[PDB]
Amino acid sequence: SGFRKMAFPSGKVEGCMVQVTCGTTTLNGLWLDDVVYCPRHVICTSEDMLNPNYEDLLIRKSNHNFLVQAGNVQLRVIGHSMQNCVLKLKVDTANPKTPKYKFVRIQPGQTFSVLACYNGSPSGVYQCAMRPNFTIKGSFLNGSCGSVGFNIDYDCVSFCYMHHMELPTGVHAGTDLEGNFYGPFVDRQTAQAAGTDTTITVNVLAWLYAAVINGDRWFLNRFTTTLNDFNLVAMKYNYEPLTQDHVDILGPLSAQTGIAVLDMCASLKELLQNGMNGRTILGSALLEDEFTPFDVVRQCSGVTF
Amino acid sequence: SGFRKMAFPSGKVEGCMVQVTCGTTTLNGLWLDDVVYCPRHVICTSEDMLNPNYEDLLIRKSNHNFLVQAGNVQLRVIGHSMQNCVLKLKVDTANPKTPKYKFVRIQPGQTFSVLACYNGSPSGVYQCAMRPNFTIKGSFLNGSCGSVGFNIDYDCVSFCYMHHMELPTGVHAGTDLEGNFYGPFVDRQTAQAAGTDTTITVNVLAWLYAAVINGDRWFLNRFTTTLNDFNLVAMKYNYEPLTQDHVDILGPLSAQTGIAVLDMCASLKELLQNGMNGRTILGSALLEDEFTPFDVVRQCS
Ligand SMILES: O=C(Cn1ccnc1)NC[C@@]1(C(=O)Nc2cncc3ccccc23)CCOc2ccc(Cl)cc21
Ligand SMILES: O=C(Cn1ccnc1)NC[C@@]1(C(=O)Nc2cncc3ccccc23)CCOc2ccc(Cl)cc21
Repeated sequence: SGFRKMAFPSGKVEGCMVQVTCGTTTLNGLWLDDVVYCPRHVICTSEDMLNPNYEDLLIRKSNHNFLVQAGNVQLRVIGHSMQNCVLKLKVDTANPKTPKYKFVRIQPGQTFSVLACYNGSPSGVYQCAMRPNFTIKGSFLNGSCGSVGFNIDYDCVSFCYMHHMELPTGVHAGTDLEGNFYGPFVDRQTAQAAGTDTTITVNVLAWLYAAVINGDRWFLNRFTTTLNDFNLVAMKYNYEPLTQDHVDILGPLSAQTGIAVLDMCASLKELLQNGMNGRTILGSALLEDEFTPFDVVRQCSGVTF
Repeated sequence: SGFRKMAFPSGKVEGCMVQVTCGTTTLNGLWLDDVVYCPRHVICTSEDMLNPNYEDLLIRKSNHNFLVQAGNVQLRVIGHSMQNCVLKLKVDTANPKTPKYKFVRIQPGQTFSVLACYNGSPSGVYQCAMRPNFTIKGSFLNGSCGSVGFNIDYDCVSFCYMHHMELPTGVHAGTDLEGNFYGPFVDRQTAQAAGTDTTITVNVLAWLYAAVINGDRWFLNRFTTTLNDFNLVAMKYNYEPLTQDHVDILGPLSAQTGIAVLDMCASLKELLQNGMNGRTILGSALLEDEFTPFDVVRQCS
């Protein structure tokens, strides 16, 4: 029993974290095989950040300008190239701790674990979700750039996020490992604002299923709803639309608990229109949307890595 | 900016997780140097869970009855001894991945990371607090026994908890790494109940300071309170008494934010009386008590 916000074990990623220094800026890099990946803004000064020409800044750099440190060992940079907003530093040594890995771009609503690092050293691991407005509500201080987001499938690490910046509201923006930003963000010191966020409906439903698996049934009701009536109500509360794909993905949880997805949707509709009325679900007074249906099945069935 | 429930990176502990089998029971063990630590109840059968005589059961066991598996390698058990409720299996190989470590017994309100494991394999990492009733609100299924709780100080792992059982309310009980249970629990299936739990007041105050550091000030008020008046109000909401030790520990956060501890105590009294009125504090509609003052300083600065 119990339901916690749980991250993947971070060991496979910790063995890849390195420190990247360029001039006065120090941030984190991901060392996989003979390449260190890091945010390209490591080459910027405070003036350069205002309006940077990264191709122009990078051409002026030499390999010896990038100081890469893996633990207490300095790695030798033998090449450098840029792929979108990520800098790739070719090093003379393949990381012996390189796990089986893939670079995957995730969709909003998908969750992943973040290994927050400072000076190439892992300091914490937390689970979060790619918000529908493409930001992540992370916990990051200055020096955390280059910290990565990942998932684990069997013994394979799928790297899905690299931290680049903090927006004025305290939310975070970053790229996939190919340097493509999530959301309409750019890596420049300029006015940028996160769009109005919405609730990840499929994830709230999955978390309501987790609550039922744990014995919390007070919110269940006798009613069902159509997918269109649920979406009409959901749109009014800034909830993401629920698609037939989401209904299908919730199939196993629906079969395990005996509560049809549209039956759970009618519970969610009442929760939105009436509130919790002083009650809680899994120790929360708010509807939690950072557990996907896969996270719920994985936690409630004990899948290992 | 931002405030998350954050666990320590689990890598140093993952390299210590092994699978321990004794008869038909399989659970997790912690392999440090040449010793595998695990709950002693791994030696129990169906007839031995109500009133086990562990000394009697262990004397009947031989080293070859304990099957220890580290990845796809079977370790050879060369000795066995019991220390309180933990079984120590001496093995013929020192764990090459043994980090710098210590065994530390924690106090209620203290937080730690849990690496939940099944069959010696890590499945997830989450953050916990030792509740004032000495239980932990974990997420554990059958087979998670032997999963450990820890903190990291620089490169040193402090092991503070080993999972032993789930109580009828779904909360969890276990021991330190010396086998001493936290709370009045025993490793028997005899009727056991967690005492009425209370809110870790010092941790709620620390989290209110984290909210102020992050720009959330709506709950602040112009009032202060005496320590005794705060405690008289706090007990009525099943909050733990706040001691002078707790006030002292909150000193650095008080200095950083400019809000005296008793001033923050009056904000907490107001929140308990009014509720949140549709507002949240750090994305939460409830007062969070699983961040210590040390966690807040570490995460924020
Ligand atoms: O690492 C540097 C260098 N640097 C040296 C001292 N100050 C900054 N700069 C990255 C920066 C950013 O936002 N990153 C940070 C990440 N996470 C949390 C943060 C908390 C506090 C302050 C910065 C944070 C600074 C602000 O301007 C921008 C704008 C765009 C981009 Cl892509 C990046 C940044
Ligand atoms: O593995 C054995 C079952 N066994 C058979 C044969 N020999 C032993 N026992 C562990 C047990 C316990 O509580 N563990 C579990 C831990 N975490 C989550 C759980 C979720 C579901 C079910 C069990 C859980 C079972 C219940 O009775 C007790 C009583 C005391 C103790 Cl210390 C241990 C246990």
